[PDB]
Amino acid sequence: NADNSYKMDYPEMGLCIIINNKNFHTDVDAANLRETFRNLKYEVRNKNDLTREEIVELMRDVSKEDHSKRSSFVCVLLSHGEEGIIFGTNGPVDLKKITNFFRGDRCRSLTGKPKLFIIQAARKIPVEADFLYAYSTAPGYYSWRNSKDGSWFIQSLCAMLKQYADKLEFMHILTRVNRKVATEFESFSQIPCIVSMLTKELYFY
Amino acid sequence: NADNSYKMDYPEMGLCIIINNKSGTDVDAANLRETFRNLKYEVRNKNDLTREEIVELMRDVSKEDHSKRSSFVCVLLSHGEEGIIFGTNGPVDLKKITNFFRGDRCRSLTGKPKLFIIQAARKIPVEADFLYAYSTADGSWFIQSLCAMLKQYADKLEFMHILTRVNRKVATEFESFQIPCIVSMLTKELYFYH
Repeated sequence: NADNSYKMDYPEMGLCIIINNKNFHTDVDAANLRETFRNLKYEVRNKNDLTREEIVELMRDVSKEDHSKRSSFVCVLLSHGEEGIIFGTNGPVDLKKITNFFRGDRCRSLTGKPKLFIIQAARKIPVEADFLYAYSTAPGYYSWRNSKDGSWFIQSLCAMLKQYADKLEFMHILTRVNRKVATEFESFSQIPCIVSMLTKELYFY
Repeated sequence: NADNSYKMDYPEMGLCIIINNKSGTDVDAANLRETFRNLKYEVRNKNDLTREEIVELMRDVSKEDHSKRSSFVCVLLSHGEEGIIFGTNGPVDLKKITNFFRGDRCRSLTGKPKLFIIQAARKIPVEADFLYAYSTADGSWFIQSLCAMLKQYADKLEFMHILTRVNRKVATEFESFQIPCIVSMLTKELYFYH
């Protein structure tokens, strides 16, 4: 039975990289994300208004670190754009380019460990083991620009994590977020999307 | 409480359309028939459909009455490159197929899980209550593992968990020597029992 769950009792839970290019034209998404993941014992680092190069450079430098004592890795991306799902301040960012830094062979320190990419975008996925993507294309129903504007996906994701991190498995949490966001948009009448290549269960306790 | 898992106690489990396009795929097909039949699905079997015929099939099915059915399953077995769904004469786009089963277009399947098992031997429609189990490659690893996992764990494990073990099993066989891709817009837990 222990074989079916990811080992999450390493000395550290892992890093949580939050990138906020939403404001680039205190943030309610970034603040809620930080507090949520800090309560999960993640080392949270916040970034703001990064160019495409700066993001790639950041993700590379992160992959060169020693995650030997870390349980997992989390990256949260907030940005706007037209083509693709992640964006720098200049333009679109190749997701294949980023995830390659963390492939099982490229980053031995994260091999067999879950790599979580949370993505909020506003107006090609890499299939590698132990990777998970939870992305949204619609942040809210009206405006998502300044630091006071909230992303429905992100805010509900934090809420579900606050309530169910010590009970539900991660996919079940994401499913409840799917339902939460779907119900929110339905009240005013675009659902999030879970892309999972995980090989085990993810429990945060 | 029960409101967080899909209602699966309708008179019928639902349709399970198995599409076999172009030996190893024959074993997979027979395996899928037995597996879904034991889960009390109504299994319909197609062979060597053109891309036009696949679209027509999904259109006809989406125009049926699914009021008494809990879910919908479609398994596609085909080969080729530059696509994930192949007719015997070209690639098919999911956007065409899945949009017949949109929650606002197929009202008898609204809020009910719509599963697509795609096996492609060698463009994501984001809609609520859809799930895509996608793989690229007797019988094949992905289908053999999927069926064996369903047979063993349908009474206990929820679909995502079952699929997760399939990923592990397939990835391990690669190690001993690519991994399936799960795309979920499900809003509830899927248990094949009730």
